[PDB]
Amino acid sequence: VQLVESGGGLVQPGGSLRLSCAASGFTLDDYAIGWFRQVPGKEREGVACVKDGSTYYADSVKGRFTISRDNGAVYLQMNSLKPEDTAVYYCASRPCFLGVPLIDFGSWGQGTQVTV
Amino acid sequence: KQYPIINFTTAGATVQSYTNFIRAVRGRLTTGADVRHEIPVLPNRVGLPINQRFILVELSNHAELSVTLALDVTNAYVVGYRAGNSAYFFHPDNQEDAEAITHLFTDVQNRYTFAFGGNYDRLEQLAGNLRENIELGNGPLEEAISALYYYSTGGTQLPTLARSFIICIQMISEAARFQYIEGEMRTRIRYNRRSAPDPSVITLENSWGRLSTAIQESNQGAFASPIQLQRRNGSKFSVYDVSILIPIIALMVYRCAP
Ligand SMILES: [Cl-]
Ligand SMILES: [Cl-]
Ligand SMILES: [Zn+2]
Repeated sequence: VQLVESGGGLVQPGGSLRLSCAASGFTLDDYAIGWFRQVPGKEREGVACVKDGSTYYADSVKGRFTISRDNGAVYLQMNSLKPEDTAVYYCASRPCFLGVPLIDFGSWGQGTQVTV
Repeated sequence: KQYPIINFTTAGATVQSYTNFIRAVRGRLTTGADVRHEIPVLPNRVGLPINQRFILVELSNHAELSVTLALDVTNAYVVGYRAGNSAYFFHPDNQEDAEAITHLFTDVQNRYTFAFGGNYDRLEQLAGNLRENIELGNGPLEEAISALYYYSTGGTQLPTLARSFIICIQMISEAARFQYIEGEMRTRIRYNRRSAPDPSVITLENSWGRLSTAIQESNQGAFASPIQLQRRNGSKFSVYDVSILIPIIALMVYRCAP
């Protein structure tokens, strides 16, 4: 897959991280992009997504996370991190709707690990 | 892709070959069992199984480049396309349609949802031109196929991609919907012309949903409310019943039971 995650790591509660979603050969501006979370033992959950004219967040992360476009990438700024935010984070081009449901095409890459 | 495929090529396209194509598209969009006041209705989305939801139009051109568009049988409109090992879909309007679209091109690893929907107002903005300034014809369709093809390898910028969608949607979906628009394309092909659509074509495209509703809610064909359209010179006129539309509109979106 072409969309690659970076920026994961270890922080303390209250802490901060910025994840990046990018492709080496093209801009992600043209695409709807979502950030999804998967904690061990479950399945991927919508965190935040962007499309033309709309941004949506999971209730869990409202007012704490921010998704945005810059540099032909899509970033997830994670603030006031809680231990409940610990997971592997994945980005993908997927539809963007209220509540960030995952409507999956099924192709994912390595993701990036976040530990609070 | 086990969805039905209809093929068309711009290499040596004729009035006849384009006619054969649009008729084939119509025949795969609907059985034609359901007709109201002489006009065929597309299948009701309610009761439509997912393995009958889409048809595929494979387009080829003089350069032997091929792309495959997917059309939704409930409204005859383009939802996305495949070129090689990539596929791309307009952002759908709701979750049910988005889920349906995951059944398209399932052997493709690289599937993408565009940030934008496929409505003309947005496609025009992205294209950098309105429909009235985008030429239609065999030349434009040839160019649109190559543009769609090279988008996955970085050779096509977004404005050219959006323009190319506007060309394909009108020459395929709108032509299937309207014999009038089919005829407008037949004239361009016949005289080896490329030219933009005039207000008579633009307002039919814009009003297709409203016309479907008016015809199906009519009293024996007489409209409860007039539908407004424009003539070729842009003057507005009103349609008050289905009889004047029988040579004009070929397919309707399902609105209610007969
Ligand atoms: Cl399913
Ligand atoms: Cl226009
Ligand atoms: Zn399904």
